[PDB]
Amino acid sequence: LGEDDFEMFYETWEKFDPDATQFIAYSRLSDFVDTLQEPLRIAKPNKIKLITLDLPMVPGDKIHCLDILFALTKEVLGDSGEMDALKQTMEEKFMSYEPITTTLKRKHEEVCAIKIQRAYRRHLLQRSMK
Amino acid sequence: QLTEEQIAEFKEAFSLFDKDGDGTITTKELGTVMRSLGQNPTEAELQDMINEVDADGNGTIDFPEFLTMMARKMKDTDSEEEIREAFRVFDKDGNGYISAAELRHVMTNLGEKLTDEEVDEMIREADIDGDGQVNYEEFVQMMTA
Ligand SMILES: [Cl-]
Ligand SMILES: [Cl-]
Ligand SMILES: [Cl-]
Ligand SMILES: [Cl-]
Repeated sequence: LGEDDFEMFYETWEKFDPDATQFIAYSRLSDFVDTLQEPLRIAKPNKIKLITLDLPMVPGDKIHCLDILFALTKEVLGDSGEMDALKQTMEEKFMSYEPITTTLKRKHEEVCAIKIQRAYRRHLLQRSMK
Repeated sequence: QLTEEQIAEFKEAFSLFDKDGDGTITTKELGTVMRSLGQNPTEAELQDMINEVDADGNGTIDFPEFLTMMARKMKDTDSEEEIREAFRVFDKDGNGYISAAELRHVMTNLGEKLTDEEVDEMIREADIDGDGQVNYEEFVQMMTA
């Protein structure tokens, strides 16, 4: 992993964030990380992988470019001193971010939402027969 | 009765935690697989599941056994307490209230999204005082009656 992969990362990133907002919709993330080249790439199917990555999400369900990079990077390297060193290094080189949930909590939120939705639909069906 | 999307998710989750590529996960790994799927069963619930169908005591589960276990657990519809607990994830204060606007967002942003027609009727039925607030413990009691 070297400049080639990171250079590739932001070239790919620009296609997904043309206005250079530094954020991408969570709904586009699976496509984004699938599109990268190896090793940073996480090939499809990757939805549960991305959940397990526990990425911070900000209002409007967006995820910052660096959180993704670091996660993809740590995925290949591991929790090492170099990884820690590289991250801090990269953040400085890269340099409002406020997390309201994470991809991991969000999957549980989806499950809870579905319980509610199904109960409401059942309620509507029961009402219409009585 | 499991949906195709669910099977793909289960396959990805299971394979993701099958450390050895052995086709089997460990019973201890089961809770983590389930959390990767958004399910948060308690240790007691997890033990009940782990205990059933790991008769041999080997400590592993293969994907057929997981599907069967998964299919059983999810098919039975949710109790009122479960539904109440589902609301609580969205209640920032744990006070039994969620704003109607927040409820509307969750309902249409996640999951088996409510249609415009459905969410509007939900809010009519839930915000009984027209004060922008939903006491969901009352609303779940109404909705499950
Ligand atoms: Cl945008
Ligand atoms: Cl996927
Ligand atoms: Cl073997
Ligand atoms: Cl009930």
